[PDB]
Amino acid sequence: SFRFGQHLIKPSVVFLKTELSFALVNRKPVVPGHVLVCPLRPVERFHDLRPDEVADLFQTTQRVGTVVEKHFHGTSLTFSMQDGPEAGQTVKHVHVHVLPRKAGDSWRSEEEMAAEAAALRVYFQ
Amino acid sequence: SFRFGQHLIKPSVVFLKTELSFALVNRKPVVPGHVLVCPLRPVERFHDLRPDEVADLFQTTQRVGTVVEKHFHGTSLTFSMQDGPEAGQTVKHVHVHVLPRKAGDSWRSEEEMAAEAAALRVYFQ
Ligand SMILES: Nc1ncnc2c1ncn2[C@@H]1O[C@H](COP(=O)(O)CP(=O)(O)O[P@@](=O)(S)OC[C@H]2O[C@@H](n3cnc4c(N)ncnc43)[C@H](O)[C@@H]2O)[C@@H](O)[C@H]1O
Ligand SMILES: Nc1ncnc2c1ncn2[C@@H]1O[C@H](COP(=O)(O)CP(=O)(O)O[P@@](=O)(S)OC[C@H]2O[C@@H](n3cnc4c(N)ncnc43)[C@H](O)[C@@H]2O)[C@@H](O)[C@H]1O
Repeated sequence: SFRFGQHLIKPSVVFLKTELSFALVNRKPVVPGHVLVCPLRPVERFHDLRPDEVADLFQTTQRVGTVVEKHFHGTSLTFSMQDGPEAGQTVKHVHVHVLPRKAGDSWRSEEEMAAEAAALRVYFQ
Repeated sequence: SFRFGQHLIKPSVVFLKTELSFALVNRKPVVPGHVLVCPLRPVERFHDLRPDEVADLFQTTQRVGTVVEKHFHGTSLTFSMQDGPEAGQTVKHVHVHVLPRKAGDSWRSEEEMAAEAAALRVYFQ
């Protein structure tokens, strides 16, 4: 299961899932700890998600942010939603990019992704 | 009134204000329509705002996003929270940056800011 634009994302890669949201790992992480949080519903633009699915995606992000900046040794994070194609979007889903940051600071197998997912899954126990 | 890091922001510059959030204009907008949304409470890092003040700031942002991409003729927006100094933060407040975008796409007076604020204030009537 798990939708993400035109393609599905395997549970094996999903490390969090809420009532209205779900979080997963990037196949090509800009930096380590790069993880996304997208609404469960596959709406293409922000203003499309209800006001409920707007709290969940961001309350979740909140966690996913603190559970990833931790496990990757960041000292802060950078969040950024690319809404609309003039914004740079390429997957047609609303979704937040959470990246853990380090002072003056990538492709990988499904299996390696399955581990990153598995590792993180633990901080949400 | 209106706190924003070490300094206060004038109402004249605030174009929206909710129960837990407030929105205002930039003195040095990266691009036109650059406007911020910061929690009413002056907490310095994301994970510090309650789960309530996390829904408001982002439900609000939602609007402020659609009321600004509209009035500045954008075809989409770019949202991005700089959380933590390793992220680039410089004002020690949680706060979202909403910028309206246009295809392949600044200092100003309090008064000019007071107008931008005034103009926008109208879409929230
Ligand atoms: N099936 C699938 N499985 C797994 N992944 C998939 C998938 N399908 C698609 N995907 C995957 O899902 C993703 C689709 O997302 P997307 O297409 O919307 C890309 P974006 O939204 O434009 O990116 P950012 O703005 S966040 O990127 C810029 C970030 O770098 C940071 N940054 C860079 N330089 C900085 C600086 N100097 N200072 C501060 N921050 C800086 C910014 O703060 C910002 O957060 C793809 O990765 C795809 O492979
Ligand atoms: N008293 C006061 N009154 C008024 N204003 C005040 C004030 N005090 C402080 N302030 C004001 O309040 C602000 C304090 O905020 P801040 O210090 O946290 C700066 P930041 O968070 O690092 O910025 P962004 O990441 S959003 O910036 C990068 C943005 O550009 C976009 N971008 C750039 N290149 C891009 C590309 N190639 N593709 C997509 N997006 C791109 C990104 O998507 C992103 O949203 C200051 O402006 C200050 O003067």
